[PDB]
Amino acid sequence: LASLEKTIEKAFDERDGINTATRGEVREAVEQSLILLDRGEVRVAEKQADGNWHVNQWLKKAVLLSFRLNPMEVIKGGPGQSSWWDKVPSKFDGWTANEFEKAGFRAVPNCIVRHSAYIAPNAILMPSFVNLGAYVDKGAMIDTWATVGSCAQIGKNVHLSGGVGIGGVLEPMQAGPTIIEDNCFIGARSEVVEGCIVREGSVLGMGVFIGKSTKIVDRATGEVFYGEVPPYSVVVAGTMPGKNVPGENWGPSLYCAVIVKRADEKTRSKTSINELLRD
Amino acid sequence: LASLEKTIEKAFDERDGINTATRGEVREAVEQSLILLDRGEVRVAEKQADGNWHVNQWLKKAVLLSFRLNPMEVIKGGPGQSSWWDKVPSKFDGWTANEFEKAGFRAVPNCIVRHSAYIAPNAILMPSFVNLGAYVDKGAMIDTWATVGSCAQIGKNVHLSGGVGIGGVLEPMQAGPTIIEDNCFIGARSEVVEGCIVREGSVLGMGVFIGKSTKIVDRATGEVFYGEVPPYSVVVAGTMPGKNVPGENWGPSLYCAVIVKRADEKTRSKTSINELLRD
Amino acid sequence: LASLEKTIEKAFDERDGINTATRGEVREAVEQSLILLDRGEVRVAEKQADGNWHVNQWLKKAVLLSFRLNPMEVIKGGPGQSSWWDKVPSKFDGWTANEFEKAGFRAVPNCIVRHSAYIAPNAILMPSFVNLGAYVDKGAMIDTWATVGSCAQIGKNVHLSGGVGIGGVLEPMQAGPTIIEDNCFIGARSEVVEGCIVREGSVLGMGVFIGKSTKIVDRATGEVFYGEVPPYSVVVAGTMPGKNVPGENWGPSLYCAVIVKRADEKTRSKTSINELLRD
Repeated sequence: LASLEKTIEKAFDERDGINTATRGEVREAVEQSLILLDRGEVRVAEKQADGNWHVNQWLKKAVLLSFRLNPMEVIKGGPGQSSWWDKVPSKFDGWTANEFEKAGFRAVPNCIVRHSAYIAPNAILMPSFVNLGAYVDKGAMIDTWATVGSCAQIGKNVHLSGGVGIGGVLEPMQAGPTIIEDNCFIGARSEVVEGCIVREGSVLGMGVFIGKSTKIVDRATGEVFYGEVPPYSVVVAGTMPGKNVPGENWGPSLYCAVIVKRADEKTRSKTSINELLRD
Repeated sequence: LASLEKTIEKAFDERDGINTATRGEVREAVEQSLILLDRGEVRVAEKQADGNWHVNQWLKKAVLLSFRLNPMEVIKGGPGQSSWWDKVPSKFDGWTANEFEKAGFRAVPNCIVRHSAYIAPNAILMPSFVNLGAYVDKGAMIDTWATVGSCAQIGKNVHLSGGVGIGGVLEPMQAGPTIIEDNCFIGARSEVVEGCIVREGSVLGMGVFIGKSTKIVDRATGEVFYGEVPPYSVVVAGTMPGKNVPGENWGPSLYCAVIVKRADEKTRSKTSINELLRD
Repeated sequence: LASLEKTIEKAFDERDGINTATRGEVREAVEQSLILLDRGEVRVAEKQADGNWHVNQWLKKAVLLSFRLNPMEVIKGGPGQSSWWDKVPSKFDGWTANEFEKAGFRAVPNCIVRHSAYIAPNAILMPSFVNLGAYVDKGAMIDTWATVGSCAQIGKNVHLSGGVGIGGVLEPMQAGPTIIEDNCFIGARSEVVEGCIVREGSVLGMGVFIGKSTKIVDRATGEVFYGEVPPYSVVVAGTMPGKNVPGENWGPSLYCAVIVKRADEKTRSKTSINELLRD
């Protein structure tokens, strides 16, 4: 909403005089904004026709203001009646059956979700962590000890396997968040970080580690590129040869991600994940 | 027990009329069955003389019925008196010192174990997750942020190192669970999934990722195979060369597991893990 | 303090008659010692001029005595009012705002820290695990599902990325703990274990797995070594070629860590992590 956006933009440029004691329109707009984020009714980044993802910067600014509005406090519920110390509440703070019923996702103990992360109906949260401003769309599977970092956009039917980490991107304002598009399968122990994008229907194997510094290599040609996995890619862990050692015909090889197949919606629908990864 | 098995088989074929309101013999048999699973008095898969693992399908059917019998509910105990939302209780629900004394394992906060997973005496659960129907045998070490997936069979004295994930296998009925046999050491960040089997006394290094699609390669010959690590194997992360790039003598290499040594009970008893992995 | 050290040394050699019922000077000295560890006023290992790390063995002995002094007990606070079963209390046991205020670190639910681990001001604990006797120095970032193992020494401004595990070293007495020196960046999914040392200002990429058995390889020469990353190293995941298969010119390659750059304080200050890892 246009009024909220206006209040947040002005407030953020005046943020040095926003603090735990602030009330009025600024506290209300920031509060409302994070509520809208929590319900997925607005999102940090959205895909345009043009097929690219655009940042809604005012939403990152709302999140940043909430740090100023909200105090560090003792947060009960640790082992032996002990406590934590932080300034971000659980998404599930005060939730009863009414709220869980309405949201329609599964939240397995002891998963952690911070307020302002949207979890869509039919998502399954195994013990895992979903950070501020994230958007986890319908039917997503967030497996054990996975992580959905700040502002991260996780598509419909995405499977984040055990120990998969999707890196957070809050600051800078302009910086696009990490994006896993609709219907990707991401194998166990993989990491995608730093505003990298995995396009729709891709299949990553285990131990695929993509950040802004990772060579993503075309199997056919050796073409090296960064930051983006094309649609319907099959990507596995591998290496590229390095310089040979003085006077010898061999050297160490270095990690890269390897695109082993550039497939198809049709093919993805006709071919199992394991078939894709095997032959 | 034979009566329980009979009640469960009939109930499972009639499962569409089993729900949270079901009581009588069906609720009792399912309940008893999961209790027997929780105590390790029965198990999802067992090793036969013949040396292979056989699925007790009725036990998978009991677990699947329990989803129908048990409601989604608000589960207290999250941060700031917040709650979770799921239909599987903690193994430790209502446990006092009597139950922990009898079971004889160590449960470090904030590990999570779902009811129907057997944890044997002298096991150590660091913060970790053990899923339904798992069987964790005597003296097993389940290190921090490890995962023991549904129905997984973990042998005596097995060491699952930090961040090691053992994949769950519930459906299909016939599908064998992931099996780590007696006295295996599994190095940090490794994953074994999808009904793959690591045979007795094997030593896996760090980042060894075995699923049904992973090439497990014999170091001596290049022989490629799938799904099973032989007894007393020493297995490390590696690669195999791919196709060379157009007109060149080189190409990218792809991840595989590499069997670097096919050893011995004697040798495993005489040789340290690090010695095995080093030379 | 010299008196404490004396009481602990004598007690440890008499440890077979120390138990949950022990009181007097032995209970008090062990208690005080772990309190000093918890506050970082003493540490398990310290860097000498001479530039090497020396073990304070009496502190490892205090920790080991505390196992004898402290009983297994039911520890409340699990899901659905369920409990854990262990003999080590949370660092945060009984902590109010006074204690968190004084310590000055951030403790995000649901991180776990055992009593006797020092967390310095301005550290940030995401959901993670810090074990006994660890020393986490000022401004350290402990990301989600990271692990700081027993006695581990983590330097000032160190960034342990998602899923990074730093291995614990309690016994043997003489064994030096795992050490990450000041200003290291450790990329996601990496593991450093077993008393290995990463020297000051080093940058490890994702999936760098260093233990006592891991070949750490010099990119320029192929020089293979173990246990120590030199200062201002840039280290990435890679491989070294193995024996070729019978009669062929090729074979499988095996995992190693690769030092790709031996840099500089100046260079580290002038060059971003991603620049260092990229070119």
